[PDB]
Amino acid sequence: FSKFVRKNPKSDKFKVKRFHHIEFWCGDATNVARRFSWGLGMRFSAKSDLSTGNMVHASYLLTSGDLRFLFTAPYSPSLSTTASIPSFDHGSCRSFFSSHGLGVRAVAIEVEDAESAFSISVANGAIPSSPPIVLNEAVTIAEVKLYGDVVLRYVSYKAFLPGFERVEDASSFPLDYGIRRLDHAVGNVPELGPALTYVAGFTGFHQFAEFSGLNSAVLASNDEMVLLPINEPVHGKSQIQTYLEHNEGAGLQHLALMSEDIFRTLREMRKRSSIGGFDFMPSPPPTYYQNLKKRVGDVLSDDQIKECEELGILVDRDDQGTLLQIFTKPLGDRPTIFIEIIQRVGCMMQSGGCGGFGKGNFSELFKSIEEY
Amino acid sequence: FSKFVRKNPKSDKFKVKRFHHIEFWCGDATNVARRFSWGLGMRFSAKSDLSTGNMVHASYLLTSGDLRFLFTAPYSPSLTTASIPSFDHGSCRSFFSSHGLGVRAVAIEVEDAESAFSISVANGAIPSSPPIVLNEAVTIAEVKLYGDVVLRYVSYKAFLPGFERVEDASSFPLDYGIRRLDHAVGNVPELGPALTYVAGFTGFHQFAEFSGLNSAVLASNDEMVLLPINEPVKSQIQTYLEHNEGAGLQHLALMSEDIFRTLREMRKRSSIGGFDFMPSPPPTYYQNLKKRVGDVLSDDQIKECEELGILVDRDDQGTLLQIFTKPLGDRPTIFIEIIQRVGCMMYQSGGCGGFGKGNFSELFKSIEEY
Ligand SMILES: CCN1c2ccc(C(=O)c3cnn(C)c3O)cc2N(CC)S1(=O)=O
Ligand SMILES: CCN1c2ccc(C(=O)c3cnn(C)c3O)cc2N(CC)S1(=O)=O
Ligand SMILES: [Fe+3]
Ligand SMILES: [Fe+3]
Repeated sequence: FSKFVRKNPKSDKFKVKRFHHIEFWCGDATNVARRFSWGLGMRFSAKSDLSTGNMVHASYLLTSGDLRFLFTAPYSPSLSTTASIPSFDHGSCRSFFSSHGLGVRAVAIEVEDAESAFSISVANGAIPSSPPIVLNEAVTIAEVKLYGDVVLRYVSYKAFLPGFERVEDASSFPLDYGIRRLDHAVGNVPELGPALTYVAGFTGFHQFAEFSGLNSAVLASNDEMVLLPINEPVHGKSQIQTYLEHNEGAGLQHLALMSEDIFRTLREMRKRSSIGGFDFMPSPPPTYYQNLKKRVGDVLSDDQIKECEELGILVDRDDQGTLLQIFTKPLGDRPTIFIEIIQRVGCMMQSGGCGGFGKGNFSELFKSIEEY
Repeated sequence: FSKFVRKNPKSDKFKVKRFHHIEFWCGDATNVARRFSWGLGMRFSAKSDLSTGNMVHASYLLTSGDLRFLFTAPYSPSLTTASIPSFDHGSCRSFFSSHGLGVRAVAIEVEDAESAFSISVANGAIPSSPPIVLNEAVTIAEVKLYGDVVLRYVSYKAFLPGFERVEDASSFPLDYGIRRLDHAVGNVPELGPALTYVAGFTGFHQFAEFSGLNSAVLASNDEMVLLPINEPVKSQIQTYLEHNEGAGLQHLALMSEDIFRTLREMRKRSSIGGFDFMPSPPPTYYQNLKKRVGDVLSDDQIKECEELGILVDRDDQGTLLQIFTKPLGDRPTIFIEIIQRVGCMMYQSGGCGGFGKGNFSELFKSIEEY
């Protein structure tokens, strides 16, 4: 008697595969990469610093399944090229970090051909940031402006990056809390309209249909595995407006990290919150989890709803699947970028965006807190 | 029969008590403090950020015993409410862009910071921040030490105003045995003008000395505040100056009540967010220990040094156990020394056992064989 109809034109102007990596720009990459590695359970797998010959910048790669986190900091220009990332600029990293703080600089996706994806993007309105550059006849990398100071990096292959030496573990069994891949990367913009027209104008990404102080929209690729949601603030206190003021303009709001077992990951992450890891936002009242069995009782057992209450995980669902989700506190000094830990249940063939993004938890949390 | 004669003029131009804190300037203080907290075992105990009203800078205080590490990072100027009145946005950005993560202030406890500041400037010291009384309770002033590092004078009348305490709220709060700062060392291009300048406005006397650098130690009257300086003679000091872009603090020696407990805990966390250590001496170094420190350390404590890579040195009066970490940040500049002094129990004489100058030959000797 109820039905939600999804439509997918599959209008991608170029062939995109998966998310490749996320590049944070830092002031000191070593302390941030080691903070994230311990708090998130990501292995130190590659690097491109002075120990490898790179006298321009220091970059460290953390991996966990298919998720790649790159942490890049600039060296002093008096060390002069030996840079392994050709898009890197000292005056651009300093300006980015001095104005936005710790945050995401590049959102990298894998494509069939970064050189073609760059020409089609620029030809369809995108502002170019870094032209296509072929590294060692193996990898091609191009960058276009996404929003604010974030660039959409195109990555393509011929068969991590050239100039990176792989880092091998000294621990008996390396770090791993269950995070396997990036699900979606969300940015905040002043006006949602021009952002959607711009991004979808050069990517061909269609809008993913949805089942507080913001207006949200999700741009998705043909297979809906690369998800780029965007939020604008609703005025008349909004976190999006608080984001833009402390970030000095638009920027990436949060990254959702998919876990093969969100209880395993939250058990590890919450263990380390006060000993170097990441803190989490306040948990819903106990009335929230008592209301779970009546709306997700056919998906989660009685012992699994108990497990969400102990860890602070929110549950949401739509017409196709179910979503387990929780949010960390801001990763750095500024109340800007944070991290979401999710696990999607259902839509097995696993469809992209299964269970939605948790928009129903706005009222579900508001309704549950109203038991006071 | 040998004897080492030490002289102490006690020429302090003002009353100096003890080391108060060390302040790191960062780009993101949150990730630097949390990384140091896990690898060193220091407790998050105070803060001054926007959650407390400070819209100028974010400052976090890690403590372990009497050791105080402050981590400060600047906010966006588009946001005074600053708790550190000497803080400057245009100075912190320039500092971190030229030296990277490093020590900005070496703070010492004094009887009167305003008197210590006036006597310093009148004796050649370059002023950095004038005496400023905070909430009619604390006075802080800053003079140039070397490079962009400043010597900070702190005095009381009975951490700092504007700082709210944060309760650990853990059953095993972080503690690896570190208790206080022993000494803080800086590298300079020319040691001569540095000693003349620093000792010229402090009255600190040279601490008598029982590879690639020339060093001297400036100590206070009680020799509990030790400020050594290094110049280059291939030299790590020269490589430091190139990457640090001038003079600056080289390392901080953290005094531990049990260096074995601390080294276990720190080596446990090297690959999971903590700190890495410099290569350990060959096994011939530790086979030669019993004929060097056999009357101080037991055989099983020498075993404990070999398992942890700890270096042991000795002088006329005391014995010193020490070890060194790798650089704390991107640049091969500032590192950390972990020490434990044995002997000179009087309630312990500062600089007991020296600073490990004898380990340069002892380490080179141990590599000769094997
Ligand atoms: C429970 C209420 N909250 C909620 C719900 C969903 C999403 C979300 O992930 C989302 C919403 N739209 N799109 C596209 C998305 O990815 C974020 C957040 N919060 C912010 C941390 S929250 O805790 O306030
Ligand atoms: C080869 C033994 N090494 C050693 C010995 C003593 C000190 C030291 O703490 C010291 C010496 N003089 N002053 C004033 C200090 O504070 C540092 C270091 N190394 C660190 C690069 S080391 O491994 O080369
Ligand atoms: Fe999300
Ligand atoms: Fe030392």
